[PDB]
Amino acid sequence: PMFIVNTNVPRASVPDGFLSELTQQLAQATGKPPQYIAVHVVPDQLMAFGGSSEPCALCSLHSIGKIGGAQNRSYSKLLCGLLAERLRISPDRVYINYYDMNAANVGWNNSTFA
Amino acid sequence: PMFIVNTNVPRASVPDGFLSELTQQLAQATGKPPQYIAVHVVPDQLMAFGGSSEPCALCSLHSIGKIGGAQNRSYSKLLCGLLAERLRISPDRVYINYYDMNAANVGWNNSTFA
Amino acid sequence: PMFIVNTNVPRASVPDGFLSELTQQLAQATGKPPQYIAVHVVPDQLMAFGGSSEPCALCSLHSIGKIGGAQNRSYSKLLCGLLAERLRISPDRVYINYYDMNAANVGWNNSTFA
Ligand SMILES: Oc1ccc(-c2cn3ccccc3n2)cc1O
Repeated sequence: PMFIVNTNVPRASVPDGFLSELTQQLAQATGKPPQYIAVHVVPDQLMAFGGSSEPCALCSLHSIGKIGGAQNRSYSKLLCGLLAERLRISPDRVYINYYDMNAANVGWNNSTFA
Repeated sequence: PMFIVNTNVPRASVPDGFLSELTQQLAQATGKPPQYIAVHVVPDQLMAFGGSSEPCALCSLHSIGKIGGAQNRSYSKLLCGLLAERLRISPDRVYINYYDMNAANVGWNNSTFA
Repeated sequence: PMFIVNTNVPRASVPDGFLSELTQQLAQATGKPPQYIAVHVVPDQLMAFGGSSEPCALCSLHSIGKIGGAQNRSYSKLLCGLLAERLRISPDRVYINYYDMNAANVGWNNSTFA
């Protein structure tokens, strides 16, 4: 799986250990090994959410399966929880787009997962 | 809805007021309240279009519904118009990818929009 | 087509001509004219792959058609080869998400391709 956070929070506000925490918790949440989890955090962005520029996050989570109604609500509770606790971003200023990828449309190691 | 613009245009060429203007213009174009509109602008990017490093933009619009043939032609006119006028980007050097998101696959405030 | 690479490799290790090589190679691989091909490289990112911060890349390729099982395998071989060769990223630390876009959902030059 792959998780990306884009935020206007400054780099210095991203605490040490954040990428590893995301890796571990997404491994636990998706049931997939931490070796297959990729994470990417992009601070200092020029962004607005609802017309204002208080801390906000625009995120995506791509996974081959493990995407669905109940699971996505659980992921959202998890990820908003981490973004509030670690980056001080209110959960109501976070969007997370979820993508159920087909294995044939994910490239890795010179091939795909098909 | 969520609008993201990635561009090689420099940061100082992004007019003050651009995020607010995109917000308001999108709220009106999509029929959704400005409070649900998120906008993100990423200047100074290493990018090319058609092999050329002349000014260009790669963008995305995600919305839960309000995405389709007619609407997307109208959004494309609106957004290219804005990019030409405010960032001096020629419409023919702009890609905008539209995504009609299912509400179950958009996380917000510890849950999803489902 | 549109190809984006996000990577933790520094700006300096991206070699001159990289964007142009990506454009020409994608022209051929996709059988699409190079004048329509957009490429974007984002270095110096804060990312991890399998919990490790060794060189990695998260990428996407979008296209109206020409996306499928065998084609995506051949794109991944090509693209992973380029990232290994030019940025010294191990193919097994690369993900490439492929998106087959509907012509109605791609905006260009004040309209769409529907
Ligand atoms: O004949 C074609 C010409 C251009 C694209 C194409 C589709 N795209 C979708 C997003 C970004 C770039 C992009 N290029 C697809 C085609 O089949």
